[PDB]
Amino acid sequence: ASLTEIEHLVQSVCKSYRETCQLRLEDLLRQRSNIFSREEVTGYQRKSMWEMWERCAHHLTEAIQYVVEFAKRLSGFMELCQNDQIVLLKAGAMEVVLVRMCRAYNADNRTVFFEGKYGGMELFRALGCSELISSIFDFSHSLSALHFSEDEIALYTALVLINAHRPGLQEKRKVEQLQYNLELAFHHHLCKTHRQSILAKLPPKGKLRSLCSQHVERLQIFQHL
Ligand SMILES: O=S(=O)(c1ccccc1)N(CC(F)(F)F)c1ccc(C(O)(C(F)(F)F)C(F)(F)F)cc1
Repeated sequence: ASLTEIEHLVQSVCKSYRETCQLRLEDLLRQRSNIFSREEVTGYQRKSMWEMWERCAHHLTEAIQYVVEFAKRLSGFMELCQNDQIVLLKAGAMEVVLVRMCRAYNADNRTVFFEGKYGGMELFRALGCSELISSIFDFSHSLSALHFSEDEIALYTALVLINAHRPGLQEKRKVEQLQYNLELAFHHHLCKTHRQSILAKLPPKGKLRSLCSQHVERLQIFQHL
């Protein structure tokens, strides 16, 4: 009920990202020149699928390991029952990772940050599902064509978690309110930055779900972590 407490929420959510920026954007941009040479690439291609999926599920579990803190520094988040605190992240934290990967994306050369270097999707010929791989590349490519800002990722990823239509919740009405205040806080900073035009350039609500869902099956056929 105050412009201060609304901006305070905006300023808060952006602070949670700055620490849970798993990667340093400065390093990401400064290392965008250091690229897996075709010799160094060819090493990854030999590995059987059972290797990369582990390496992938390792970094992903490590990447999620920074989403878990981020979720907990949000206003009123611990004021939920553990039921309505586990139901959220299991469905939500996965989609947050796919977002933060846009930071690690260089749409100039269509490359992504993998184990200290940048590499294309031929770095993943071993897995055997390039269509899913490419769809992730073009998805992150659909957020480089928006030139996202740090506080735009922090404010959108935060509204990926805070969904009240997640089944299994119990304190539902208690989640809607916290989602209301994040919708308005999101639109507000968009207005006061003249970036509200992207509200339609967004990938839909259903694209994010059908992406990692279509993948996490395959990650679970192998590692299941
Ligand atoms: O950003 S990643 O480098 C990545 C590379 C290629 C395709 C997707 C994502 N990495 C996140 C981290 F920074 F931790 F490395 C990541 C790797 C792989 C995944 C996958 O879960 C998979 F398939 F390998 F298991 C997938 F992208 F497919 F979902 C997710 C995130």
